[PDB]
Amino acid sequence: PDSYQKILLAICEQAAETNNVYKKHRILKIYHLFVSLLLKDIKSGLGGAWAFVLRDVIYTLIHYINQRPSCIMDVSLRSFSLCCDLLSQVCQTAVTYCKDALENHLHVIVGTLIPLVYEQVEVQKQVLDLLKYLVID
Repeated sequence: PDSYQKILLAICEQAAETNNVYKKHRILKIYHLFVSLLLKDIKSGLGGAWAFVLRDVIYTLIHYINQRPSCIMDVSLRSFSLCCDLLSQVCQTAVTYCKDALENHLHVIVGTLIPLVYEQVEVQKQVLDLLKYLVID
């Protein structure tokens, strides 16, 4: 069960050690692929480590969203959109397969998502869609 923690820690270290926008975008794409693969095997669970992996992923995405340059480039916009899509997919999978998964993390997610609406239209649309799924739906 600790293998998932080791891989997540390694990806976090590789993301943090570099500062290039292209390398960061590539690492975020690899992280998105790994998270999607992990969610593709949610029927049987990750050996009892689903809660910790879910918390680590959502907190990593929240931290990535919180820190960002004031000027958004094309690669930065693509990375932000990929992070938002990954967060939305994670939230949908967790809600669908675990009713009480978000009972301890909904507040921080909403608190992070509220300031995001004051941004470019496309990411505003994604943030509103995620908020509607989390609350209205």
